[PDB]
Amino acid sequence: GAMLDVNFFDELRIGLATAEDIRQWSYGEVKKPETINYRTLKPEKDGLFCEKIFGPTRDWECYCGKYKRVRFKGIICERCGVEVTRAKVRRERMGHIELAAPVTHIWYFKGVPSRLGYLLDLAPKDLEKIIYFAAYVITSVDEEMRH
Amino acid sequence: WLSAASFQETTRVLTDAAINCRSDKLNGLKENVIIGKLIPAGTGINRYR
Amino acid sequence: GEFIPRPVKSSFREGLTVLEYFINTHGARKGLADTALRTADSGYLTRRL
Amino acid sequence: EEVIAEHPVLLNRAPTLHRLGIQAFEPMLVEGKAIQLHPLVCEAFNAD
Amino acid sequence: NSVPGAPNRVSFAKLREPLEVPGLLDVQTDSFEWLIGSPRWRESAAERGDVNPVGGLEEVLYELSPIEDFSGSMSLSFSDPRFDDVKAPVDECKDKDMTYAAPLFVTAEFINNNTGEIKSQTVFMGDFPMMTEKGTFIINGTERVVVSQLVRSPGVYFDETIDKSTDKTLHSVKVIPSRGAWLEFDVDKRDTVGVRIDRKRRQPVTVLLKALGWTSEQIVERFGFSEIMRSTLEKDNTVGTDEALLDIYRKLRPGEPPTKESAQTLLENLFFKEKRYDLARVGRYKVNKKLGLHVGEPITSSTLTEEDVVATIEYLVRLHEGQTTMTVPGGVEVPVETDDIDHFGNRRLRTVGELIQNQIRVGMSRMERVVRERMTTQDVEAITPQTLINIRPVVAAIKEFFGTSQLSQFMDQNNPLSGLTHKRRLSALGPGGLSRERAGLEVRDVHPSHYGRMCPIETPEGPNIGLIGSLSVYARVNPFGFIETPYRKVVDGVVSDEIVYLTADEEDRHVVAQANSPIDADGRFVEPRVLVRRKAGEVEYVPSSEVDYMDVSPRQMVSVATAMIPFLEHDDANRALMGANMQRQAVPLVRSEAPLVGTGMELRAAIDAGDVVVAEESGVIEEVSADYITVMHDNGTRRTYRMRKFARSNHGTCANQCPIVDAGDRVEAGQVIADGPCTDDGEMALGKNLLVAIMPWEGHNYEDAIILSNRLVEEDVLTSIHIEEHEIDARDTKLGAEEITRDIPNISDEVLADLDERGIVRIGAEVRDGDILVGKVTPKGETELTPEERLLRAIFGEKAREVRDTSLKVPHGESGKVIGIRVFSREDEDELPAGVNELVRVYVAQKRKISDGDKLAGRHGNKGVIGKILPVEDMPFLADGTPVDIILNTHGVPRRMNIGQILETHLGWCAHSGWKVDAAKGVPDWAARLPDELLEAQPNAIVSTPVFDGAQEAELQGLLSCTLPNRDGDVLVDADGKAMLFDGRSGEPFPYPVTVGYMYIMKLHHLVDDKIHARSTGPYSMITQQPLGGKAQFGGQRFGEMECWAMQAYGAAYTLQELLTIKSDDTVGRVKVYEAIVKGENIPEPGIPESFKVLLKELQSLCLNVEVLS
Amino acid sequence: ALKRLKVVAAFQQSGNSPMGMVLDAVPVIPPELRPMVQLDGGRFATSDLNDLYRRVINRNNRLKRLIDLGAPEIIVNNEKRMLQESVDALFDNGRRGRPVTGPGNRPLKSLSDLLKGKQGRFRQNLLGKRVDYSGRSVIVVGPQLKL
RNA sequence: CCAAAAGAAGUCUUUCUUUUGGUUAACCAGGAU
DNA sequence: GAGGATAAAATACTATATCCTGGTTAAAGGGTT
DNA sequence: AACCCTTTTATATAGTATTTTATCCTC
Ligand SMILES: [Mg+2]
Ligand SMILES: [Zn+2]
Repeated sequence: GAMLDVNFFDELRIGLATAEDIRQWSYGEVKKPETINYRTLKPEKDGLFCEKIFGPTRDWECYCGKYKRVRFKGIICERCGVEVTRAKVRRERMGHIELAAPVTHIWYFKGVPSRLGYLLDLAPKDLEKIIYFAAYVITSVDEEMRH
Repeated sequence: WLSAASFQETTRVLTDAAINCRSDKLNGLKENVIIGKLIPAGTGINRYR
Repeated sequence: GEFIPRPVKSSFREGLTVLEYFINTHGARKGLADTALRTADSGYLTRRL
Repeated sequence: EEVIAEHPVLLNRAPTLHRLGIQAFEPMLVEGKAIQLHPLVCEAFNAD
Repeated sequence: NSVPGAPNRVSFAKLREPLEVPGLLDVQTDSFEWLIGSPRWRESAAERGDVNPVGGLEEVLYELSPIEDFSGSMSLSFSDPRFDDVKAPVDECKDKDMTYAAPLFVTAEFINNNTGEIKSQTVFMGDFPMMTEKGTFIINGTERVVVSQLVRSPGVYFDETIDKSTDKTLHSVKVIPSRGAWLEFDVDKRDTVGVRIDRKRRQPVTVLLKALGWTSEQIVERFGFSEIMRSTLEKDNTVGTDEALLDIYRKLRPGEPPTKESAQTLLENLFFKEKRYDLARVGRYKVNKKLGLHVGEPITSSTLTEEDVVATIEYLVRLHEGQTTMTVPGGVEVPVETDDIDHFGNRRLRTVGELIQNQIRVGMSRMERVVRERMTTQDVEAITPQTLINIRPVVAAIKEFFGTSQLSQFMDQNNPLSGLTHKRRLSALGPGGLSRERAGLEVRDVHPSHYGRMCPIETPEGPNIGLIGSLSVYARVNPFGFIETPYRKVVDGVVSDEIVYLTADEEDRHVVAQANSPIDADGRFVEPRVLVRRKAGEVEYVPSSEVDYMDVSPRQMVSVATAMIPFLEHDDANRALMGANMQRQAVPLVRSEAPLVGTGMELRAAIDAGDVVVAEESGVIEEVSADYITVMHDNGTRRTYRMRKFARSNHGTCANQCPIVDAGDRVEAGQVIADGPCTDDGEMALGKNLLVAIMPWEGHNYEDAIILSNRLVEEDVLTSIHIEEHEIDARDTKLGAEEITRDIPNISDEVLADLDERGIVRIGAEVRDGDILVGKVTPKGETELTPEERLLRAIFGEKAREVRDTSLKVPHGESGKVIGIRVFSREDEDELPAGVNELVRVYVAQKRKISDGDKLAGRHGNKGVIGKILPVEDMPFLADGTPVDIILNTHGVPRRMNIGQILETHLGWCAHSGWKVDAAKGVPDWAARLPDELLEAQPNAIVSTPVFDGAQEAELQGLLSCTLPNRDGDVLVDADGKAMLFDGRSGEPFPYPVTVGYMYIMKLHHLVDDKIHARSTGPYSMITQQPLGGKAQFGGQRFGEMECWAMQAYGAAYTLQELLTIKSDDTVGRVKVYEAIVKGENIPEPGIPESFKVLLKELQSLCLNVEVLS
Repeated sequence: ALKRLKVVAAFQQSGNSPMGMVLDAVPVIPPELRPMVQLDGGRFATSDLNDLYRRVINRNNRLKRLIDLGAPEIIVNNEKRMLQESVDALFDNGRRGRPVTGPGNRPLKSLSDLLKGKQGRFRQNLLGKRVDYSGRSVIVVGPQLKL
């Protein structure tokens, strides 16, 4: 329903978020452990504070500075890629990290009762062995070819 | 789930609500206070409001 | 918590001796610590109620 | 003194154990840096 | 009485004190000079423990060395720690932000076991902080104090419990070491002595017993007397050293390879080796004492031996059986009983030296690890001691001790008593101790073993009650850390003067009488029955023939702070505790006045606090000035003492010093030569003597409030001086060149009028909130290569001029004259933290008077804020026209059980007007035992009533009956102590007489000027847009969760909505409501708070798909 | 069976799938909610979540490089395990194993710690707040006032 | 929404135009009712 | 003698009133530029 | 000779709830 909310409010539904939803929220990908350049005090590119992903750090200005006026609005600079808008958008835009290998969510594994164990009928000890690379697990076996 | 999460055991309440896909109707005093509305008690009810 | 069979035999107008004052400090400190724990517990109970 | 006339102000003392820990009074200017409280409400606020 | 120059303060004391109070700071100094091993400590130990004098550093080094490799082909040893002179004196260290320390050198010797080539060197071991003569350390300029810690002694502790099912007693033991593993025996439902080695899992005792190499026949030969042991052995299971060893190995190792010899490698490594298991000397001493093991021999080693374990098992089984005495072969018999962990024979004290020793130990451990890792890699026959010694861990440990510990705290310098009490504090909480939110009521109580070793009154009132205490006056600490007290031993009913220091256990064995007992001038009690203290602290009447000892005096169970409350035996403990805790909050006043009625402890506390200047050597004064005193010693030499004038303390008060000697007076060694913050001629003076009435007055002194006269404001009776310190520094930064200058961008000239030619404000210039104290600008950064601009800077020569004025501004709610400016600089090769080029410090001083809401207090826990300050004319005045200074309410006295104040009041009057007992024809009966020299006193006399031996009620009544007239033949106060007052406001006399007198009241550090705060709009937080908090920024008062329930209960919905939406975090509602108010419109409707959206984002960041529907 | 049926029926009744327990992408909170601010002297004050995000990204990039470059399965498994631990420390620090500590040997604040406890969002910021037009001071007796 | 600079008008000091700049947190400790 | 069922113990997590102010916010080593 | 990355046993109880495990009963 309402995205940013104008205060007419019917429900507040909660649920699990799939990878598709995570990539739908995101405005970009973070792929560099850089935060700020300490020689010009401006955020790095593709870092945790990238202006292209999260938005401009100043009202109506881009990274390359080709645009600095209010007349320019809703247009993405073709050189730096930063969208010209107000700085408050830095409080609203999210990023995402594309993991190279799958990872489990700790809330649903460590928390007692282990809700991954109940779903799969696995004791916590063996499950912890599997997900931290301390034992193998048979994910399938073919009975037709078996005998 | 919002009132329960704000009372105690936020992690367990949140995880089981996420699994159950619970929906909150926002009818309690605490929830309306959290979301910034007029509580359904005293002067905030329809009869007087 | 059991009574000292001595007992304290002087009023605070006359002035207690050293031993009587010492054996009075027991109850004094017990009361103070009880008061602190009691205020904390009362706050928590009201919050749950 | 013209503005504060008949403009209530809420006085509160923590911990607010019960309802009467918050009460509205009509303000009046005084000399000093301490708030002056009526002696008959001290039981309600539990304020010595 | 012993100080050369002291005021003559007559005393009501009846008894005589055999022992003079020791040095009140002896704990700190004598526990530190043991650590370094000074000659003074060596002499002190010679007349006591000459058998083995060794300092802490020597112990640590000789426990460390020798350091050898696995092959044993090379060794490194340390010895002979040595100290050089301190780098700079105390004043220079404190002024220039320099830590007070001395160089440390040790002798490192390396020996090769295959060549015999010895290499000895003197290796520098870092700068070791040193303790001043006043028991404080000086770290980074600040004066810090290391608190003594109450810990549980290491050793064997037996205990008993009751089981829910069996309803039978269950006994248990625990051997708790210092830095080692635990072995806990016990007895449970079915008789099975079971070990719990290293808190892993229960097993039969037989497994461990056999693993040590005992045959089952031997087991039943020695322990074959308890059905428990016979049952366990006859049903154990296995047999054989290797089999039991393997069982223990499986229990210990988590499914590790069952190697047989690994069983030994673990069994002996965990307990019997001398690297992973240590009992120390106190632990071994306690174990030997408890089990009655070898006594004649002294300490030779501290590591568990099989004999100790088997003796412990025998002790446990015999305790469970029901026996009351035990003997172990080759040892004396010892009683069989359980142990209490709250006894003061089991709670030892880690002092300032033994706490530094542990940190040096861990530092040396890391150094040893580095040494033995570098031993192999470095080539042989190329090794010298300098190469292998890595000093950084040791200095890192020593530096992180005195900056980040709960036992090293900023000295509390509110006034001399605050610091003196801070140095004599025993805290049960800290690293290695219990926690404030985890301790029960059984450890906060006052054990009957505290008598004379820790004051039962003085303790915090808040949630720390019982966890922090203060050492008593006469107590000392013995080498093992156990507190002792002196007792005067009585022989055959003759009270000798042989003082013997006893600890808790010795006191427990004997019978101790009271100090205030009827001695008959020949050391013999008047009557046979005298109150005594028995083994368990029981109080009884024993005929005066079994007594073994007596207290050296009353006032032995109380601390320094509680020894300065006159008439303490007439106050309840609850009020005495508050009165003692509130004497260390009093602020120093401009002019000091010693009390008319004291207790004689003021002089000693003032002298031992160290806030006065004492003539080091006798001589004659040459020059006296407000800045210095010059003393000409008898033999040529001259000594100049400098004074601390208007110096700030750790808590922002004044630290004045002023001479009290003339240019011709002759001084004597130990004499007071200059007062301090809260002293009056050498005696502590925390407050003033005020004329007080005890009537209720128009309801202004209602419910603990107070009424003062306006005289006390006109005459600056209770005025004080406070000093605030502000700092700013210039730092390089990658951009570089931080500057302090007048040239500040975007600043006009009217706001640069006070600043002098190079920034900093001028001295004597009064400032207001928001002003600039030090002008400072830092590079604006944002280095941008703009074509036209950049090309101009490069070749044309355009300057950057990128500046951002990060000036120093006086914060909100402050003002006052600028009295001092201290500016450092890198130019003059001053020592500053790395990367800092300049450092400026500005002091601002204020003079505060007493005003409504300021908190006052007496010495008896009678606190209360100032309700009103009446003009002098409309105050109750005596018959001669004297107005009273303060009015106190009657209803608070009888209910709180602190009648002592009234007595003080009465005596105050007799001290003020003066008296003369008429011994015309025989001294009156009531003055029969009143010491002569008290039969007449002049007006404004100073008297003293020791804490538990003072003026009786009969003596007070007599003195009130006879007192001098004022100017004419008028006696204003009758025999009852009450005077007829006139109503200064209506003129009519009050119908009944009122109680008037003189009371000594103090001014607490809870002034209103620091408490008042208001806000309409101001700064807002960043992550959530709610207002800030605190007076310094601005901030709003919290509208918590408990205040929201009250509004809901009232039914006020709109008030709560506006409070939580348009007053805290509705980013647009705030500006819209401000505009609506200033324009007179209607207040608009609230929106959505920002914190809710922050919450939604935080939930989405947890991979929860929170969405709001419609 | 009664305990298991709870979670099983929870995942059966609704249209959501259990696959949401295993993550493939990790969302990244907007910068303004984990800000780093300039303290004079060329100093910066991090938000304690930048450290955990950098720890995640470093391991992810290292694993991606080790996979693309080719390497024995053992090293890849070790890297995947460390990535799993880094993500666990991000979501809930200290729940399993030794808490990740920053300067001074103090555990870092994870995302869960922002919502749990007396100092969490719910209790501290949402149910109670600091407000404008407020003051405080010491109280004295006002016998001349009306009720 | 404030500060600084420049220009115009009038008042003998306000308004209009242009340019530039322009807030933290977490821990530990100590107190109070 | 072997397997299932029930007590037991053994660990795992949750919670413990309100408000205010003051001092700190890394060092050491390896590899690289 | 100066960057960038990395990495570094206890004074608690009280309540409940879930997983072993250990032993007892049954076939
Ligand atoms: Mg009160
Ligand atoms: Zn651009």
